[PDB]
Amino acid sequence: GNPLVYLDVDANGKPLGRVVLELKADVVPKTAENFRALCTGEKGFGYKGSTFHRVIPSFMCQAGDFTNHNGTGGKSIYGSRFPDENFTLKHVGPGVLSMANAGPNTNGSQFFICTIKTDWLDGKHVVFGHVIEGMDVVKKIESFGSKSGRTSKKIVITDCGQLS
Ligand SMILES: CCN1Cc2cc(CNC(=O)c3cnc4[n+](c3C)NC(=O)C4)ccc2NCCC1=O
Repeated sequence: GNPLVYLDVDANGKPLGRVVLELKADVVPKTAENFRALCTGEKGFGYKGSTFHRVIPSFMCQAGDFTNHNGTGGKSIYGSRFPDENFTLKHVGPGVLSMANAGPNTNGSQFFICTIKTDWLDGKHVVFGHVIEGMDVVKKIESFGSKSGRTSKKIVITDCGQLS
C-alpha cells in the first residue's frame, strides 16, 4: 500500500497538530520514496526541524529546504536533484502535495501543500500525494503567510515520520 507519513508542526514554538499525507507511490514511486525517507530521516538527513519558509494565503504552503531554510536549498535521497517522474496527478484542489522546483528536472526536497486548485502548475510540478488528515493545521499555517510568501510566525516541522 501507499505510504502514510506525518508532519507535526509548531508555530512560534507551540504545536498546531499533525498533517498526515498519503504518498502516491503507485503513480510516482521515486518521488514518493524520496519524501518518505526524508520524513523518517533514515538516510541521516531530512525534514525534522526544518520550516515552512514560504506561505501564500489562498495559494499554498511551501517547506522542505532543510539545508538553507530559505528556498535555495534542500537535496534528495538520490543526489542534489532528480527528474520529473511524471505529471499524471493534477493540482485538483486544497490538500494536494507537490514538488517545488526551479524548472524541469530539479526536484530536491522542497514541496508544497496547496490550499486551492492550482491548475497552472499541472505539467510543471510533480504531484505525489495529498492530505489525509490535518487540513485544519494546513489552514493555520496558511493564515501565517503573506502575499510575498514571508511568514508572520516561525513555522517548524518539529517531528515527522512514517505511519504505514
Ligand atoms: C537551487 C537548486 N536546487 C534547490 C531548489 C530550488 C528551488 C527553487 N526555489 C523556489 O522555487 C522558491 C523557494 N522559495 C521561495 N521562492 C521560490 C521561487 N520564492 C519565495 O518567495 C520563496 C526548488 C527546488 C529545489 N530543490 C532541488 C535542488 C536544487 O537543485
